[PDB]
Amino acid sequence: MAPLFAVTLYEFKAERDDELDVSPGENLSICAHYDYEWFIAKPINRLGGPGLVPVSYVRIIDLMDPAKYASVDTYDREQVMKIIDEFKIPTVEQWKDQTRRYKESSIQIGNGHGQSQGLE
Amino acid sequence: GKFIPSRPAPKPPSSA
Repeated sequence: MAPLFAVTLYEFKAERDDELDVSPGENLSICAHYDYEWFIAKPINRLGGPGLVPVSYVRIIDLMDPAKYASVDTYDREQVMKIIDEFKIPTVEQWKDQTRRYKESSIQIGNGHGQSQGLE
Repeated sequence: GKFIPSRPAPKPPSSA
């Protein structure tokens, strides 16, 4: 799938080590979903680690067209479903296995460099 | 994985 991004619309404070506090108006990076109820969003601004945030506390959008999926109803299991299905977003389990196997020793490419923007 | 959200799915701010 493509590097989709989600934006928090409500302040969701973490509860356990498997949860990450978020605020309304923040930028999070989606990694996977869970039964179309929970979404795996990570911090983009600050630096800490991946957590867990419900779809009812986030808004699926696109860095290319954030105004396209800005009207969508994440709450509606139907809408969120078509989105996750269309974009072909991986699930939590799939994400865990992917990262686990990806971290292991295998073929890869050293070439490649990425960085974060910075203005004002 | 440590990412098993077995918790319930919360609803949006509305009068159900």
